[PDB]
Amino acid sequence: SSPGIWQLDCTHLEGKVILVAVHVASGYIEAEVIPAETGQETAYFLLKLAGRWPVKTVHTDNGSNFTSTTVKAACWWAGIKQEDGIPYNPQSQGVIESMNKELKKIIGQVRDQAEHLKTAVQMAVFIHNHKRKGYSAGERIVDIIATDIQ
Amino acid sequence: SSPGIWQLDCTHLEGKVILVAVHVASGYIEAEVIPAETGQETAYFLLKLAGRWPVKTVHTDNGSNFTSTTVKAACWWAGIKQEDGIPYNPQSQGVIESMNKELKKIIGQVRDQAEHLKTAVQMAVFIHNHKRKGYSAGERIVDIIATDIQ
Ligand SMILES: O=C(O)CC[C@@H]1COc2c(ccc(/C=C3\c4ccccc4C[C@@H]3O)c2C(=O)O)O1
Ligand SMILES: O=C(O)CC[C@@H]1COc2c(ccc(/C=C3\c4ccccc4C[C@@H]3O)c2C(=O)O)O1
Repeated sequence: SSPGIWQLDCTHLEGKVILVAVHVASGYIEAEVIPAETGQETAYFLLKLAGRWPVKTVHTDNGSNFTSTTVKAACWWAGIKQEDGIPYNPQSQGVIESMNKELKKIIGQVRDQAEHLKTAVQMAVFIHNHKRKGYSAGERIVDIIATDIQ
Repeated sequence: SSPGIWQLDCTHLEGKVILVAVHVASGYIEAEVIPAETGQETAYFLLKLAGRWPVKTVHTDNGSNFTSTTVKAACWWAGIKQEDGIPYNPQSQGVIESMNKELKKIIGQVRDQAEHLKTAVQMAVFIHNHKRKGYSAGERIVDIIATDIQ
């Protein structure tokens, strides 16, 4: 349902993979650094996400993760409708690509404050979700989900 | 504030450390498997948590994490009031110990479905946060925070 729809997004930095889930209706994200995007990594990430937020539907980031039996197993396990990420709405791509740009910008802005990329990525998550644009993504996801629960 | 209060909790399984943050007012948790509880691990965990939920106050799980300059640095970074976890209210201990028991029980119930402990721990997180007792911890945290935002 709109409150339960998430989009996977994979971006690259420093020869490494940043896996992002975006809560579509709010722009709230969770993200992780992984060595490579595998079915297993994506599956584990989805499990973590769905344990933390009511994930009804995941638009996978690519066909490999859509196809991956490990990813399907995690979606099955976590009660997630695994969908493709075909941007039937073309604005989806631009929104995602812009977020990736923004996230990389923030990572660069914090990069020196931490030895490791994964720390910088979580700093970026924090900054992204708290950023007032004046509600934050964090406030929006909670509000959206709360309204839905009620 | 009651919606922003979290409690760190560290428990052990299979020669490994499960670090748990409990949202006190709701019972919602996030958790991770780490090799050992270090200041660095705790700091990184807190950063992740605070990027994801509005963490105003963290009651640390022990004095080492309370003392840790790395943990203080993360709390500073993430805007978290780092507090002790002294159970001035004695019911806190029993609540925490019971949750640890429950979490271990769930981990045991899923342990065979996954090769790795960390997967089983995230399964347990999922099960704990979705469990209806009939609202779930997941529903409660969102509601609490939503009410507060309003
Ligand atoms: O073992 C794992 O899971 C990863 C452990 C990570 C390792 O990276 C780090 C870590 C813990 C700390 C740091 C350093 C800082 C840090 C960490 C969190 C919040 C603010 C700050 C400010 C300060 O710079 C780093 C790092 O320097 O990147 O814990
Ligand atoms: O490397 C990292 O950061 C994450 C690594 C994780 C850890 O191991 C795993 C993994 C990915 C998958 C699994 C297996 C399963 C799994 C995982 C999630 C949800 C349901 C299931 C059902 C199925 O059993 C395991 C595992 O067997 O535990 O990737």
